Amino acid sequence: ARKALIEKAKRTPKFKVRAYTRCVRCGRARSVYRFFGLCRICLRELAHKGQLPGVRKASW
Amino acid sequence: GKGDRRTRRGKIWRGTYGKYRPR
Amino acid sequence: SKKSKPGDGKFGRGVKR
Amino acid sequence: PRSLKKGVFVDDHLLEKVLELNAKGEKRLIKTWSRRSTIVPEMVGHTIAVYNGKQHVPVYITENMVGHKLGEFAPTRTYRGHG
Amino acid sequence: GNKIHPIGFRLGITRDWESRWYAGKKQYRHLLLEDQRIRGLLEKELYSAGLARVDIERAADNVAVTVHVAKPGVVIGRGGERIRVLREELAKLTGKNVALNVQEVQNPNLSAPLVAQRVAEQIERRFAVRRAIKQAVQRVMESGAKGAKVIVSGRIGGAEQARTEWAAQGRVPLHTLRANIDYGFALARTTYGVLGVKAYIFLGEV
RNA sequence: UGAAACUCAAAGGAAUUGACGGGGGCCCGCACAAGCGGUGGAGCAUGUGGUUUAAUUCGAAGCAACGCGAAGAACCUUACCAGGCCUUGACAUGCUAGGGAACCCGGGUGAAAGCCUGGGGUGCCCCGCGAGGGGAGCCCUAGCACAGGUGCUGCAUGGCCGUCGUCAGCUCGUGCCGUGAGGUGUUGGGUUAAGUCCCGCAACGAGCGCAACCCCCGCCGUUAGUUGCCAGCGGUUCGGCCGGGCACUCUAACGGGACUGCCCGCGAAAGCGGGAGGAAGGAGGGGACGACGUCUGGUCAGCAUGGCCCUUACGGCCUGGGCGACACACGUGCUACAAUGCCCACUACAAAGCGAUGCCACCCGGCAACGGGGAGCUAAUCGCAAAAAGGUGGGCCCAGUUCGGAUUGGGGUCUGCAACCCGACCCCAUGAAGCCGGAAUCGCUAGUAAUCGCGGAUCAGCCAUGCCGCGGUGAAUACG
Ligand SMILES: [Mg+2]
Ligand SMILES: [Mg+2]
Ligand SMILES: [Mg+2]
Ligand SMILES: [Mg+2]
Ligand SMILES: [Mg+2]
Ligand SMILES: [Mg+2]
Ligand SMILES: [Mg+2]
Ligand SMILES: [Mg+2]
Ligand SMILES: [Mg+2]
Ligand SMILES: [Mg+2]
Ligand SMILES: [Mg+2]
Ligand SMILES: [Mg+2]
Ligand SMILES: [Mg+2]
Ligand SMILES: [Mg+2]
Ligand SMILES: [Mg+2]
Ligand SMILES: [Mg+2]
Ligand SMILES: [Mg+2]
Ligand SMILES: [Mg+2]
Ligand SMILES: [Mg+2]
Ligand SMILES: [Mg+2]
Ligand SMILES: [Mg+2]
Ligand SMILES: [Mg+2]
Ligand SMILES: [Mg+2]
Ligand SMILES: [Mg+2]
Ligand SMILES: [Mg+2]
Ligand SMILES: [Mg+2]
Ligand SMILES: [Mg+2]
Ligand SMILES: [Mg+2]
Ligand SMILES: [Mg+2]
Ligand SMILES: [Mg+2]
Ligand SMILES: [Mg+2]
Ligand SMILES: [Mg+2]
Ligand SMILES: [Mg+2]
Ligand SMILES: [Mg+2]
Ligand SMILES: [Mg+2]
Ligand SMILES: [Mg+2]
Ligand SMILES: [Mg+2]
Ligand SMILES: [Mg+2]
Ligand SMILES: [Mg+2]
Ligand SMILES: [Mg+2]
Ligand SMILES: [Mg+2]
Ligand SMILES: [Mg+2]
Ligand SMILES: [Mg+2]
Ligand SMILES: [Mg+2]
Ligand SMILES: [Mg+2]
Ligand SMILES: [Mg+2]
Ligand SMILES: [Mg+2]
Ligand SMILES: [Mg+2]
Ligand SMILES: [Mg+2]
Ligand SMILES: [Mg+2]
Ligand SMILES: [Mg+2]
Ligand SMILES: [Zn+2]
Repeated sequence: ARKALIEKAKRTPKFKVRAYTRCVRCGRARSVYRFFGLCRICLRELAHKGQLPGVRKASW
Repeated sequence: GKGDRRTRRGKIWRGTYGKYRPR
Repeated sequence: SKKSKPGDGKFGRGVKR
Repeated sequence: PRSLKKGVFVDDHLLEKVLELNAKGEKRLIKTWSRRSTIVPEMVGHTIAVYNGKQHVPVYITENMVGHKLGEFAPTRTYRGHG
Repeated sequence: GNKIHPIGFRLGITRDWESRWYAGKKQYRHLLLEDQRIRGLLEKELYSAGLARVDIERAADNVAVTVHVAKPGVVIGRGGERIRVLREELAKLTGKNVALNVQEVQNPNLSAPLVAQRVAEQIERRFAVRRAIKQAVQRVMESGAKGAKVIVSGRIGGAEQARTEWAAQGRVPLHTLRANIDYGFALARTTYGVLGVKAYIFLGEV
């Protein structure tokens, strides 16, 4: 139960309550940020890569 | 005490309003 | 004899579905 | 509980299955999957087979089962205690 | 497993992003997809050129992708015609006016992402892993670098027991932020699983 | 004096590197000691073991699993169960044959999915006063190549993480010692937070670590002066509101500043004790940063991936159920047992963030949740927003209470297709246990512990008492 659910998230559904975020990179259904469209893992992968505009390891 | 929805203290805790903590 | 844990009594296979 | 400003909820597809019976002289044993439907005063005297996730439990309705959903009368877990 | 990404660690210091733009909350993400999808195509199609860094600039309703290829002869093709069929292929994904430069490579033996791919292919082509690492690190230091470290991990030689192999020369101070460490990763598929190849080039400090 | 049967692949010597000692010496860490708050008892929230179940999907396992993956399970999620359904398939590439489409609005059945359906009408280059027939975005019917699998193996793997441990350590090159494993350097005296640094030396250097460069905070400067500020005059419906101004406060970018630099005292030196200047003193406080390695540590369920396995089904769609079960046991928490408190009215003082089917000023209906109207803000401007502990005033009078707020009855509100299983909130009623917790056991050395409130991610709503942050008030103690 993976690819069929990557597709089924994109579909527009019988009711709008059935709409959930999925990671656009890996397809994770959990811990997804709406700002990026990324899960917390992918987020951290592309971040350290520099491929994430103006994102930067905070520290204070 | 904060478990008491029926007072101003309980409402601040659950962060709501009503008769007992109006806004 | 099918999917995932717990086992259904055949090597590798489990009870689900 | 549902806003009484909004409509007392029945799935519509189950309520029509009823009114027809009322009309052409009820009653067949009516089965459904709408646990979420409210017991409506039309329904009294019928028996409704409500799915519990596994089977359709026969439920005979009476004047005093009216406030409730049909799911209140077909429980979903079988227990019978430890021991 | 412990150590932090050497590049992620120096953004704002020794290293620049690979996408430069601002976008409001209402569509930062949409851009981000295009970007990832962009490099998807190019790292897919232009692997054979030896790709090293896709720099994606944005202003508004247009884009400027800059590809950093080792042999730009493969990028531009027979008379501005390859680079064209792709600058056209990019519009079919971008939609916007996809402006595509090709930038020369300084010294390929000083591109950590390149070294990695050269080693990964050698281990993909059944060469001695330990040897290939000592050779790669030689070629870097000769190209006038101040240090180099290459790390192979996986079923080396097909050994059932997975192993870590590495080799390091010069100096590599991953705790020093003024150090300029080009880092790169390559993946190497084989008949018996996958191996990761990490290449560290120390280019001097600031 | 002194065998044999039988049996084993070793039995042994010295020495090396480790690990270990209820061996030694020298050190360090909230390690104990010194203290302050708590856990273990109660009721409840959540995680787990166990049991139960059609299913209660699967993983994490002493420290380093147990409010952990889960930074949002009513449907969705969902990976599980029951049932009803599809079979080149929800999705990718490519090949055929037919319709010849494309796409957008319906209808019958059915819980839906699905099955059966009813319409209209497409370029594209074309021989076109012609009947027209080809070809082509892309749909559909059959038919192949193929897709699909959160099925197994973390003991085949990559990646990333935990952890010993921010501990002071791990090594290399050449030389020298040894038949050799190895040793030397890295040991030794002194010093440091530190293999920090000094002196000594068959060693002399070098690398990974420590420190340093990065970030927040503390003093000062430059640059700026609106949406922020208001020192001193002018108006003023008495609000920096208007004239005006950028001094100040702030905001946010670039610099300065602390160096054991100076004085004394010890000393071979490194440093160490003390003093002065100074906002800050011995690394000023806090963060980011994690050595060679260990644990066949974790994760095939984020992803990647070798191999094994499924093929009208271990795939895919649906409705419903379950993940929320409950004789029980454990963990992490929330709220308390009261007077240094509880309650009502009035009145002060933050910081960091969020916000154009969003934040919602303000007006009205409502005891209220909320509802209707309704300005402003793409936001240093408008809004969330009242901060709460505090301060002032009154009330309670030591009672299972005006302490505590579980449990149950009734009546509503909102989100949402829908709140039976299984949501939050509001009001009337109810008003349990609990009188400070057995053996045991946890945290913290200063703006800390304790106490007080506020924000955000996720998110329709929410079971958040969780988590990541923010500032208010602000101790006790350290002999050793
Ligand atoms: Mg949802
Ligand atoms: Mg999500
Ligand atoms: Mg089981
Ligand atoms: Mg094979
Ligand atoms: Mg011996
Ligand atoms: Mg103690
Ligand atoms: Mg407890
Ligand atoms: Mg308890
Ligand atoms: Mg269990
Ligand atoms: Mg479990
Ligand atoms: Mg598993
Ligand atoms: Mg939750
Ligand atoms: Mg479900
Ligand atoms: Mg392992
Ligand atoms: Mg691993
Ligand atoms: Mg396991
Ligand atoms: Mg050691
Ligand atoms: Mg040597
Ligand atoms: Mg010799
Ligand atoms: Mg040696
Ligand atoms: Mg020495
Ligand atoms: Mg040592
Ligand atoms: Mg040593
Ligand atoms: Mg040694
Ligand atoms: Mg020695
Ligand atoms: Mg230290
Ligand atoms: Mg000025
Ligand atoms: Mg450091
Ligand atoms: Mg294991
Ligand atoms: Mg996998
Ligand atoms: Mg696999
Ligand atoms: Mg399925
Ligand atoms: Mg379902
Ligand atoms: Mg759970
Ligand atoms: Mg207990
Ligand atoms: Mg809790
Ligand atoms: Mg709020
Ligand atoms: Mg009582
Ligand atoms: Mg009693
Ligand atoms: Mg009472
Ligand atoms: Mg009370
Ligand atoms: Mg009720
Ligand atoms: Mg519910
Ligand atoms: Mg008492
Ligand atoms: Mg106590
Ligand atoms: Mg206790
Ligand atoms: Mg300490
Ligand atoms: Mg309190
Ligand atoms: Mg909160
Ligand atoms: Mg929320
Ligand atoms: Mg609940
Ligand atoms: Zn992801």
